[PDB]
Amino acid sequence: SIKTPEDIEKMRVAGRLAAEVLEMIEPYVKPGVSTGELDRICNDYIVNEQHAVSACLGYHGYPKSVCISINEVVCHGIPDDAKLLKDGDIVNIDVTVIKDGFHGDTSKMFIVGKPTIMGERLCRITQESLYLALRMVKPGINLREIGAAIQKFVEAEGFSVVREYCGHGIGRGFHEEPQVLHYDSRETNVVLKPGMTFTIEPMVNAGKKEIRTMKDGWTVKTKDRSLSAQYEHTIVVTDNGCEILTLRKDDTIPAIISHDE
Ligand SMILES: [Mn+2]
Ligand SMILES: [Mn+2]
Ligand code: NA
Repeated sequence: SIKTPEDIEKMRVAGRLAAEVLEMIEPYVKPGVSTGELDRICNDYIVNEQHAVSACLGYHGYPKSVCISINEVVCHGIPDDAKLLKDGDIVNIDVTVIKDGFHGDTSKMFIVGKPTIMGERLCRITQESLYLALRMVKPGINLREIGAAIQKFVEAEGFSVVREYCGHGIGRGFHEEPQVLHYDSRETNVVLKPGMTFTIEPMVNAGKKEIRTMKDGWTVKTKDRSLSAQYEHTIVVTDNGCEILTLRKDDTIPAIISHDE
């Protein structure tokens, strides 16, 4: 799927909105706030201000507008009014918006209250793994290299990479081809071409890689109950690199990454 100059522009709009939801919610992510209220804030904003729609809601029956995962929760945490954030917590807020027919998908970690050493480190190393992978993207390279480089980096830090979930192609469809694994796999055989749009979203655990799913059909936790973090960005392969469509002001990497010169 090679997006056209116009479709790419739409992806920029959808990606920007997704990223802006994360920038907007930051001030609300504090101790004592419930994940349920954070969700309502994000939804009212997406609908009433961005004039877009959450792609998560209803997707395979997902009940909320955004996914919020805390500490040992790996992904797909469901916003709840009874779940309050507290100091030391590391929280992922996963956002997916649909606008003008195109999707914008992204997520980041938030450290609540006073940070713990492992909390700050895990999140930091996880973002560094995403950035390292991003700096690699450019026409010609094979997706298998990006996944191999992520796993290599993360494991040398003494952490592990989650296997059950992966990045994905994205466009008029929420999840399109190809699959973007965050570890080395002999199945990956894709040569990036300019115009391609997909996501990179590594999930990293402080302990072992195994993840156990809960009895609600969604919530995934680490088997050993160790902390797990994830960061996600949607990108578009440019002629000499890539462009991050969901870049935020707090990101410390440039929107456009060039390689030719
Ligand atoms: Mn995604
Ligand atoms: Mn996502
Ligand atoms: Na987590």
